[PDB]
Amino acid sequence: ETAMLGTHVIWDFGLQSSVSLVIPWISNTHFRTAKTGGNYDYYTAGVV
Amino acid sequence: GLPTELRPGTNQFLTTEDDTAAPILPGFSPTPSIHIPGEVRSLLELCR
Amino acid sequence: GLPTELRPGTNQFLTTEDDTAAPILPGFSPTPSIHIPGEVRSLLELCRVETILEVNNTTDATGLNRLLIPVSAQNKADELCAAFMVDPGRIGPWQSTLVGQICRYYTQWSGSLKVTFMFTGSFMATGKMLIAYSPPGSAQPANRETAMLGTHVIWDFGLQSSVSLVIPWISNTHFRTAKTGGNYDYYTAGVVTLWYQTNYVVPPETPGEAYIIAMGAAQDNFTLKICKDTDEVTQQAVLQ
Amino acid sequence: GLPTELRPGTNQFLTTEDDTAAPILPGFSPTPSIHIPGEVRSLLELCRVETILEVNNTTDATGLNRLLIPVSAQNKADELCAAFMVDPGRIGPWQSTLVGQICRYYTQWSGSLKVTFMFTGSFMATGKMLIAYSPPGSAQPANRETAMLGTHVIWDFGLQSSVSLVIPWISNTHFRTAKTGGNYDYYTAGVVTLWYQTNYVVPPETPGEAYIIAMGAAQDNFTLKICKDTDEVTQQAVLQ
Amino acid sequence: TNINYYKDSYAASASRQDFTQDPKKFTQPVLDSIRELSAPL
Amino acid sequence: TNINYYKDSYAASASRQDFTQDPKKFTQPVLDSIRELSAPL
Amino acid sequence: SDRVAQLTVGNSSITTQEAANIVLAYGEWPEYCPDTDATAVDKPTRPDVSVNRFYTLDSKMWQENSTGWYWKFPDVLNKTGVFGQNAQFHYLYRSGFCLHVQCNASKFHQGALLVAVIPEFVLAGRGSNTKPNEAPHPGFNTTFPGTAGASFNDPYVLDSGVPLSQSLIYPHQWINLRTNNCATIIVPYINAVPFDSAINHSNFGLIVVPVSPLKYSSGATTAIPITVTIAPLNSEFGGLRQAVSQ
Amino acid sequence: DPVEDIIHDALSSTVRRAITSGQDVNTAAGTAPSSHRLETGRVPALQAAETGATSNATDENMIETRCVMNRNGVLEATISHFFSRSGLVGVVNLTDGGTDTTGYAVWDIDIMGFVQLRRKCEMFTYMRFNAEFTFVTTTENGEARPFMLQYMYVPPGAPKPTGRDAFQWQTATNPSVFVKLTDPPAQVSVPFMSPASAYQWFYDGYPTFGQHPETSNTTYGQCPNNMMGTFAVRVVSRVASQLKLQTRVYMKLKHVRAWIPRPIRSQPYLLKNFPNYDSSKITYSARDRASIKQAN
Amino acid sequence: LQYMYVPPGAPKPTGRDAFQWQTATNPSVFVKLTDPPAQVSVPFMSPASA
Amino acid sequence: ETGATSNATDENMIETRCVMNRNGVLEATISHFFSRSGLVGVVNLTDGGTDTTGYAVWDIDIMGFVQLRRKCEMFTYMRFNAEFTFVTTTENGEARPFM
Ligand SMILES: CCCCCCCCCCCCC/C=C/[C@H](O)[C@H](N)CO
Ligand SMILES: CCCCCCCCCCCCC/C=C/[C@H](O)[C@H](N)CO
Repeated sequence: ETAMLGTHVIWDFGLQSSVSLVIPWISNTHFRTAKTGGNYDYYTAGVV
Repeated sequence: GLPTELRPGTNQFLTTEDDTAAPILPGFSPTPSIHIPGEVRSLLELCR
Repeated sequence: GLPTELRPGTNQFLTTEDDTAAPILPGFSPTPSIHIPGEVRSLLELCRVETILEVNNTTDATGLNRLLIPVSAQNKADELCAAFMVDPGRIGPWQSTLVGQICRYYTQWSGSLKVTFMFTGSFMATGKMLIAYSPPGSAQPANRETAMLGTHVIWDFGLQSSVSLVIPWISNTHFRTAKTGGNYDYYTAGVVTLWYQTNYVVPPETPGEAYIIAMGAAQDNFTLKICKDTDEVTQQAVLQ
Repeated sequence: GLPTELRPGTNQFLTTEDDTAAPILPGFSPTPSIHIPGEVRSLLELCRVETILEVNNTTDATGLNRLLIPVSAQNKADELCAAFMVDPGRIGPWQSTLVGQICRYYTQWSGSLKVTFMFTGSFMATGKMLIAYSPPGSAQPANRETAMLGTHVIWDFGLQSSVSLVIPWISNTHFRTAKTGGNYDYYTAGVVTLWYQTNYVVPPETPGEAYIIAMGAAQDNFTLKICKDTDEVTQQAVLQ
Repeated sequence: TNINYYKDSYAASASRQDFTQDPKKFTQPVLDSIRELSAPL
Repeated sequence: TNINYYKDSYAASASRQDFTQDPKKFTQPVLDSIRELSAPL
Repeated sequence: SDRVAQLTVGNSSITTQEAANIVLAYGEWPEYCPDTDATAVDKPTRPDVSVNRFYTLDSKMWQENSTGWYWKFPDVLNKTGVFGQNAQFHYLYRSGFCLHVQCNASKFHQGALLVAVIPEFVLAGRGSNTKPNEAPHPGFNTTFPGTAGASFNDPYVLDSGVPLSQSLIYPHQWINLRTNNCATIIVPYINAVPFDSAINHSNFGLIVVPVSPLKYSSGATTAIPITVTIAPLNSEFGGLRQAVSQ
Repeated sequence: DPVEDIIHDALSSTVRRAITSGQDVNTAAGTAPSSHRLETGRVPALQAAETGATSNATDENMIETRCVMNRNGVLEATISHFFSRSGLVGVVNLTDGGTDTTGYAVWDIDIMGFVQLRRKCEMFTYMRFNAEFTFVTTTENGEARPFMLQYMYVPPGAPKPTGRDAFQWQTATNPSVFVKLTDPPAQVSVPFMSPASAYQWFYDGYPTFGQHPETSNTTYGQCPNNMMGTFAVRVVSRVASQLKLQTRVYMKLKHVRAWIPRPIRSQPYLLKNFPNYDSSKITYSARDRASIKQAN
Repeated sequence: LQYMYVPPGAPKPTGRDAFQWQTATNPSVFVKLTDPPAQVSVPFMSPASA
Repeated sequence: ETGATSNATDENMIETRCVMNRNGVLEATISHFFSRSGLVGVVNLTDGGTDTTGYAVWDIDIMGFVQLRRKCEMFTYMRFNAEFTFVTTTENGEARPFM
């Protein structure tokens, strides 16, 4: 009930056994660094 | 209202009068008529 | 003044009269209307809608199980599954549907009807049924070799789990009354029976008991005649 | 004579009927009319006029002091100065104004209202107030951080000693009834509260007690529905 | 199209209903017209 | 050609009877119009 | 070609492989209140991406002897998301909804759910007391269940006196475990007033009744859940003031 | 121009076409002849009730039919002519005797008191109409006696009468009907007087805010947009006229518009404003039979 | 007096003050005994064509 | 203090939408405000054996009953045509064929 608030897609099984969720580009800066940890978590992108 | 005057003959029921009467069923559509042979329109067809 | 004459019918109050009446509030402007979706203009829009049919209206069948006719793997062929009369004004299954509760407000009905049969069994379970509407005459058939002679349709299970048998308008008079019994059975419309065409074949590890939902509705040439006080409601004292 | 039929409604006397009546004086020519200034054609011209509001309608406030809300130098900030409900049909302050005494002759009212606040303090005394109209919901706010969320206007003192807060027409139905209480509170319109924005700053040798005159009126989209007998007058016997 | 059956004008019913308002004589009975969005004084 | 003797519209008798049906909003209230002779699914 | 379907609203999407149709209730889309029908003079607010999205309620386990569930709208969305906050801060609320109920099951399970909407689903007190001062009336939590949703006591009468058979006149859809696995319904704003409150009056209610009871052979999956998800479409709010939960 | 995600939808959120156009249907539908069709892939009988749409399998597509210029009428099925018939609404009992020193009777206008018309006007959820009221007034035995009566309409807000000769009966503003007991029934026409845009017989909600109990929730469902005032009746006199009187009210619904149909109630009524019933005695809509495959 | 028309199918009254007399749908004529005779017009109401 | 009422309308104070107001104002005109009859005066004619007068007299004065007086006194100068209606009963409220 807390996760449904973010971006999401409801995947149904059956034929076409693969769904594809697109993680959009939701950020403040135009770029995020590859390094994380410390005060670099300011560049974190969230959790799926 | 419109000034009127009641004349002799009010409230009487003349069994042979030719007048209108309030319908009971508004917006009524009877069963359609079909062609039944041997229609009689006047009793002079019977006297002959 | 103008000479007039009062005729029979004065001072009477005909509850169905179509006349004017002095308004109480002169120069009145009501609350303006807005667009409320789902406007109905004639009750024939309501008779066309499918509504479930209490066809399993037997004793010891309490609750929602009245809306379900059972289906099971029969060891004997040509066997009868269900039956009911097709008179909406009659008491019985049609007494639950909408067309059957609104055809009781009028006296005479005309036009064809339809009955949709939706299968609620498993997906791997197949079968065939024979839905036969028999015009008036004798009572319901004994065997299905007798029922096959009337109007009928052979329903196959699978995808598109619902078939719809249309009960045509087969009658002498242009209208049939809602009342039955006594010498009003002259207005009976016949009986519709659902027979096992072949069987209810089912693979292993799948329930052998399924259900069928019967829904009823009126066709596009349905029409009604003189109004009437329904007989489905009763009141003793005022509702205080 | 002409055949007629009497329908239900004969010989009745509908006090609000719009019909003719036989004159008593035939060939009558009344006294000619002259030009008398100040002709009123509809009561909506009367609802637009500002009239004072008995907003200080408390006990131990006898006389003309009911028309005055006091204002004084507050040592504590964010403090409440006055409050009243914005239902003209309700009993209370609006019961004194004209719009509120003429909205009782009709049942349902619609349209916005306005409330003018005229400051009657000294000239050297300044201040700011926050007038907040809160649509229906909970009761009046507790602090002004809660009241600032509704519709509001911040009134500055000085020249042009009167501000006017317009209570908009925020409602679900097109009309609200004049009756309140019980399950008629569904037609409540909210509460308007006057808070001390900053303070009532005053120089030396100037009174620290001033008053504010609240006047109420209807906006330009005010309208009324079905008439009604007012409930502000009572009579036991004939006035002989 | 309302009608009167008598030749006296004061026997008619609702001869003419009118929509004519003029609040500016009670709400703004002043000499110099105050503008709606300017300061009064 | 029905008539009303009072100037209030809500005193007339049966001002206009209409023949306007629209069952396709209760019988077929679906998005993609199902054909009458094709398979539904 | 017609079984597959994808709905997308706001930042959310819903796929489906076996549902085949989109029931548009009463053949009208959710739209904004036109100026010729509006009564409130203030300007409303229209987020259209903060509130217009698919909120997924909790799941209800369909048992062999279940009796059906009902939800009230917009009662369910009064404490979740920006919709909940807008409905708690605003007095006038208007919006259509898009319902989507999923109940998947193997090709060996059998059963049928009726998923319908009841405009103005007034519940009833079950009791033979005829005096209005001692008669039983449904409690607040029984009539406004909330996000949890409430269960029926006798669904044959829909807890409202009316029979369930004729309930098919409402915008409805079946979930037949042999053909489809989810049902969806787009319902517009159905009310006698342009706007209305969102915490006092619930425009309609959702009904899920297991008509054909769940039946399966031994060894299959016993936990068959039902999940509902709702998307308020073309939402407007007006009359802003402090937050009032109820 | 600078930001166009805001213009792309503003000029795309116009009236979306929801075509469900109806046509003027004067008479019932005829039929067209049909031969036998032995074709694959085109099946009008196979339907799918799971789509929420009703079957469209007509007669011509299923069995071989003739053609019939159906001339039957459909006018008596329109809701106008369905509600155009007056029915009992409420009855008041005015006992102006020596032991009953009241002199007046009062009736809260509520047509939900008698099942006959309630069952009809509750099959639709939102109704908007004009009413035509007719008051018959007799004694307890059914006799007419030349006593003049006054019916006053007290809208919500006005002061209700407090005595036989109280001042409220001056009816300076309230509409009132003076009629003798030996005259035709008094008939008036009342417009659509609700503050809302339509009467609703079911209001799934509460009138006011606040905390709502769970034991005696006597305020649930009671919409105020329905209550339209009060009806007071007295006999025009200064002293009591010793007679038992009974006034019956009949209402006709003209210029009707209905919205959002509703299942017709099956269980009996128990309360006026509330749709109560009893779970102990659930009256099934269909009468019971002996067996299922034994159609009587 | 009250004259009610009970078409075939409707419930016939069971008492002087039974509920059937509400005539919500059945046509009915209320008239006093000291008034002109009550006169109405009825159409061709047979289900057949004659 | 100018003696003029405030002219601050809605659009000039808060951000409003547009509404094609279709509400009616006809029931607010004084014509339809006074178009409803009300009680004015009541006379008591006791033609009994002890009251050997036989006639009653009433000075035409509508200021005797508050219900209509309160209305027609909100305006200072009025010019109109009246429509009088006389109901006449006994003390018990009975009608009896006496001319
Ligand atoms: C002097 C005339 C007195 C008779 C006229 C009284 C006014 C009648 C107002 C009727 C209001 C519409 C019909 C009533 C509908 C339902 O009773 C209410 N919605 C609640 O039940
Ligand atoms: C034979 C008919 C008798 C009834 C007609 C009597 C004449 C009525 C004259 C009414 C004069 C205008 C209305 C009266 C107004 C106020 O009562 C007076 N200005 C003083 O109160």
